[PDB]
Amino acid sequence: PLVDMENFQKVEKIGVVYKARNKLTGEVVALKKIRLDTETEGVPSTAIREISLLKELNHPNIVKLLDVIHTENKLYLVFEFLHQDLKKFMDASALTGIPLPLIKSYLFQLLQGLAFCHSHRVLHRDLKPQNLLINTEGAIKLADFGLARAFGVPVRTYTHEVVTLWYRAPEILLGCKYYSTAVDIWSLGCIFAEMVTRRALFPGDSEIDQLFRIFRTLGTPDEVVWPGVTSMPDYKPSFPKWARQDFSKVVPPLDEDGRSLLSQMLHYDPNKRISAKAALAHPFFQDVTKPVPHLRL
Amino acid sequence: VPDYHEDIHTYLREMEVKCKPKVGYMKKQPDITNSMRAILVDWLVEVGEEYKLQNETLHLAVNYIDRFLSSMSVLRGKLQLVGTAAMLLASKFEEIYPPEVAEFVYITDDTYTKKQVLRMEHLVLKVLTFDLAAPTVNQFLTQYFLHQQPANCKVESLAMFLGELSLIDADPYLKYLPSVIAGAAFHLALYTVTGQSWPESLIRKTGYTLESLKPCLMDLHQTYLKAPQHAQQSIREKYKNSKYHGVSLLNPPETLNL
Ligand SMILES: Cn1nc(C(=O)O)c2c1-c1nc(Nc3ccccc3)ncc1CC2
Repeated sequence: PLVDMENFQKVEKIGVVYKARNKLTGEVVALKKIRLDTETEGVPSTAIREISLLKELNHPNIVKLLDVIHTENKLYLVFEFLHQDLKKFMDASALTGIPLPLIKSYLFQLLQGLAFCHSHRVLHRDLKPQNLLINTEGAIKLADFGLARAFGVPVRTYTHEVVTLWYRAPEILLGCKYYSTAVDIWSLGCIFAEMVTRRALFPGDSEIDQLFRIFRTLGTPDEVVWPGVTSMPDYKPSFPKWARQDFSKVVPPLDEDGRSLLSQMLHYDPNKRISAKAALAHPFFQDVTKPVPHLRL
Repeated sequence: VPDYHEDIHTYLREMEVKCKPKVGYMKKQPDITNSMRAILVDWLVEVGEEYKLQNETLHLAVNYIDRFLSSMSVLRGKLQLVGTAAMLLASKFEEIYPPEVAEFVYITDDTYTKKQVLRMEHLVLKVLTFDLAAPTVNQFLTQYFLHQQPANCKVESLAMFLGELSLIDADPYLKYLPSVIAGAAFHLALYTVTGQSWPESLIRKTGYTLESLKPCLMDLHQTYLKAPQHAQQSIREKYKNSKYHGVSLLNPPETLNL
């Protein structure tokens, strides 16, 4: 275990995560270092979950966990190495925009990784642009499973372990009892739109602000749109009744198919929100291809 | 009823065959015995009631324990250390808010050190090679419950109860798969509460027939009948609570008429 660690050359910090090299094979990897003596509560729950769940998921669009090294003070996760995260890429693309064909390629792959997760009873729960990794070949992969949960038994909603606000689904905001696979589809929809428009769909300042920004765009849900909304814990009957914005104005660059898919990914009732499995069948991906990004590396 | 529902059941069936401990491990243990295991598991049930932990947590811990014991000799005096580490790990995996190490050292009554427990957590992780996402009887019951046409909360409680009981007695239950023990528990509960039987939808879903379930069903019925006479009682006590509709007080059918 200490012999294994000796076999790694640290190249540079990328996240703590280091780009690293295997001295014997020449393989390039990402090392996620985890100090254990900073809490004295044992292996962290995030680590337990990330490792056990991740090593169950082998898929081209899910970051590959190559190895785990557990000494007495250190725990290391060895991952395949990728070149950058989507958040940085979107930043670099601000002036130009990300080409619609690449957006389609990315959303397509992300849905495949996510579909694989869900059909193996893993919720990611933290899908946001910086947790998505891309390489120079035009591949993109789901990463950071620190918040991931197995849902063979239903997963209870937790105040502290929540996805960052901007990508948080309305069920969660309105205080639902359990997570479902739908919260991941929501986050993806949010990311899809953001890649298209160069701006976050729902950049809320607070829980209630996040909620209203969603209401202002998609309309304030009612019992017809979403049976049960009015009964949900944090639903107030005193919410403003906004009307649903015209979708071509919300994502202008998108065609009919793209508007179609996005609105199904953003459907209010999580029972009705499209699934990754089904989203993949959508005519939007009729012509999908695999462009390569211009990475400013 | 979700649509990854079917993919997932299939996957769990795939997995339950891999997480499987050696059925005869106990006669290869130099120092511990089924009885000692029963006492340990019944204790874990108690711990779970004290710390208000989920059933899934309990089920996962038993899995970890049975697997660890399939390849590690353990002495009487250390068996509880293994169980404690197992409970702690299962909590970290499944609970939203896992108790802290200290709390686990507290309930072993300072038999062991915070150090020992954390050292054993490490060892169990090594032995189990971080594969903690095991299929449980609990999980399959949850799947089976959706195919409950008239959804009935006493049936669910009673099935939970029967399935939890199987955790206690390594003989015979170590020789059945979770999906199967689940099938027996669902049917037996459903038959006791409503007189209905292992439904057509589940026969299709699982490929288990009432006939295939019979051997396990026979065992589970026996355990159910004898439950009040069993040396370990923590589960019956637990399932007297209002939360479980007092189902452990329900009288088991005299015959299954299979
Ligand atoms: C940053 N990071 N955090 C985590 C994690 O699990 O928290 C992971 C990574 C990561 N980053 C990169 N490549 C990369 C290179 C340059 C810039 C950004 C990313 N490649 C692999 C991984 C494995 C998991």
